[PDB]
Amino acid sequence: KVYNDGYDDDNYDYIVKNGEKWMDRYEIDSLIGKGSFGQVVKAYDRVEQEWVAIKIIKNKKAFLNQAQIEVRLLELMNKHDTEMKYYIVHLKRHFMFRNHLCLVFEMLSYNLYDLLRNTNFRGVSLNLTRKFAQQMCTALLFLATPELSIIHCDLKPENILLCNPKRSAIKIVDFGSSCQLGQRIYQYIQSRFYRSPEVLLGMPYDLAIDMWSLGCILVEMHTGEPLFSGANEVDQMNKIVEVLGIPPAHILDQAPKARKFFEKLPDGTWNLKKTEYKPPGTRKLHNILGVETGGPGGRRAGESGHTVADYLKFKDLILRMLDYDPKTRIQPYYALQHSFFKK
Ligand SMILES: C#Cc1cc(/C=C2\SC(=S)NC2=O)ccc1OC
Repeated sequence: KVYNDGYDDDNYDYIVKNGEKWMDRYEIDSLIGKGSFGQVVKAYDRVEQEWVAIKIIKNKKAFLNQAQIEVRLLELMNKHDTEMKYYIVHLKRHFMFRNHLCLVFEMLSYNLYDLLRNTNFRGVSLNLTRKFAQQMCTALLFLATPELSIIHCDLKPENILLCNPKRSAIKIVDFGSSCQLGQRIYQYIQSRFYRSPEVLLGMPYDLAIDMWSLGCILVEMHTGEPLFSGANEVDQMNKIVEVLGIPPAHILDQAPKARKFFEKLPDGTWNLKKTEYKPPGTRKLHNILGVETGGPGGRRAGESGHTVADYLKFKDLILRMLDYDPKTRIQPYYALQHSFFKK
């Protein structure tokens, strides 16, 4: 059995060969990414005389249609004049090659997960996470443009990449799972660790879910570990409840999946269901961040920009991004006016 005249494997993925030359232009070096969508290769563009990342979408109608949505979103974002658009991965061009849709992006550096791994999961300076926080807040403000109204829908350290390994400039990549504001067509969305309470409770979701994701990411970038590392959605909700407490009754009364996690007592109030965790809201973020104990594991004791005053500004902003209420959860514009960013 051969697939696509021997160009494709059995999983519809194009068989990447180091040194192969496409259309007398792109020279493939190596595979730099993989997923259900297909693969990503480092290639040299002979025309522009620069390195590019080519996202080879696997030869399947389902995966091609998903990529077409991604291309439309990227091209729509590219059209906007604002210089906030330079916090989003730039799609240079897209073409069909041997029955594969190929998205040519600008070549970037390491993602923030590789960064966390370089630290052995002890996290980066509060000064660096502030630089990341402000760029991310600007990127989410850009996606918040009414004409775009884009929900990234899969924000995580892996999907945030450095432009340059010796600069702190970041770009959000992978809009392959993205939607624009609209009917709640999907419900199992976002990576588990960065999944908003809305999605967990199966309630309608807006652009605020990306802000929840950001809150979870920035704490992780400082401490080194995911704030909420759930083995399942029930474990996920319980780990959120440990830090933030029981979500307000007004939210859970409207929540279709409320009773997956909580039981409604005869007095109208909500408790957890038992099956292991701290009492609700007793794993204070004050302690996780180490506000008064020299930061995470006391590893930032005596470091410049790691004062109690600096940590309190950070904690205030993170608690505003992790507001259970998506309608009062802090929006990108207001997050950018926060004292955490005031020099
Ligand atoms: C490694 C890498 C890598 C990935 C991208 C972009 C992607 S990957 C994806 S899936 N969706 C995108 O938009 C862009 C540049 C890169 O070079 C480090």
